Amino acid sequence: GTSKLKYVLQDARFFLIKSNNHENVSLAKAKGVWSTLPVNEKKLNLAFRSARSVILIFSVRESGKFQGFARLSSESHHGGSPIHWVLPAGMSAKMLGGVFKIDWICRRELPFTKSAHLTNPWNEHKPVKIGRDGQEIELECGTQLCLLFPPDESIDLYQVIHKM
Ligand SMILES: CNc1nc(Cl)nc2c1ncn2Cc1ccccc1NS(C)(=O)=O
Repeated sequence: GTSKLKYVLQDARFFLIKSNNHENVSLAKAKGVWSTLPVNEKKLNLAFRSARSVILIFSVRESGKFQGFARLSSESHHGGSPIHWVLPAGMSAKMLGGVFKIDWICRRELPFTKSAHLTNPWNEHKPVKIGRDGQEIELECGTQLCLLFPPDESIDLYQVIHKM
């Protein structure tokens, strides 16, 4: 059902994550990690201490879709395994250094056409699909967005709930 998901989302914070390519989102789904640019890395570290759950909602640039959502399980960390991200032009590995661990809540896609009725107060009430990497999504809009995704019956939210 949707009851455990609603519990995880209670009083959560939500952030839009934008990726230039599918390869990096596939790697994030396989390994449970994400890296972002230093400005957003600072914002996410602050949010992680401030909320029971910090939810990252992923969208690959030019895909017209969200590719799923995940909960931060840690602040960013350095020096571990260099993740083999595909880097866009003008992007170095030292800029994507700093690895967050994430627990996927939904690995299913949602087309932007399905979220056209949701606007984000923190981005001038533009449709929630609009935003830069790291754009915060207000609680009510983020909750409704996450509830639009198809259920991912391959995920048991029991272990996620314990980490709260
Ligand atoms: C593994 N982490 C990432 N991997 C990829 Cl391939 N792209 C990312 C990632 N993190 C943020 N981006 C988007 C981006 C790339 C370059 C310059 C600015 C921006 N941010 S923007 C204009 O809002 O889209």
